[PDB]
Order: sequence, then C-alpha cells, then structure tokens
Amino acid sequence: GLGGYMLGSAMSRPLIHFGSDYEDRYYRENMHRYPNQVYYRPVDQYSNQNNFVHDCVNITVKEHTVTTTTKGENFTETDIKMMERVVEQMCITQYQRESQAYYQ
Repeated sequence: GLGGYMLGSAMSRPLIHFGSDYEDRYYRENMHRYPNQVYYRPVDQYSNQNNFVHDCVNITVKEHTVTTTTKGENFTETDIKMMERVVEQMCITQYQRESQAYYQ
C-alpha cells in the first residue's frame, strides 16, 4: 500500500551547484538515473517544513536506492550527497507550492 503516502508528478531537477566542474556533468549527463518524483504526505500530515522533508528524503532515497540497486546500478558516496540535496530541494518545492496556495 506504500504505507499511505502521496507521490508527486515529475519535477524540474534543479542544477544545484557544488564546486567541482566534474559534479556539474556528473549531475547533467546522469539526471535520468536520479529521481524526478519524491514521496511525501500532504501539508496536513507531518505538518513541518524540514521535519517532513527529512522523511521525504529518507523514503525517496531509500525506495529509489533499493529499486535502482535491484536494477544493477551503484551509487558513490557523493551520489548520496548530491541525491539528498536534490531530493530535499524538489520535496521542499512540492510542500511550499501547497502551503503558498493554502495561504495565498
């Protein structure tokens, strides 16, 4: 039943900066192997910003690792650090979209 979560529609993957020009293509040339949809709750439930984001990160990162590892892909430790910020950024965006229309 995937607990009882909400998964969003496909997201714009932000070009988050790092520093090494390597990582900028290690991102771009590789976008498709990192997520574009994160797994969360409506702003109703886990009614925080970053404390919802950490669960969204944890669930998405963990669902995606297992699945993609079970398809014969490996992740480097910087792939973890570059996935986490991308996942947090996109998930933050998906909450903020809702709360900004809740309020308006």
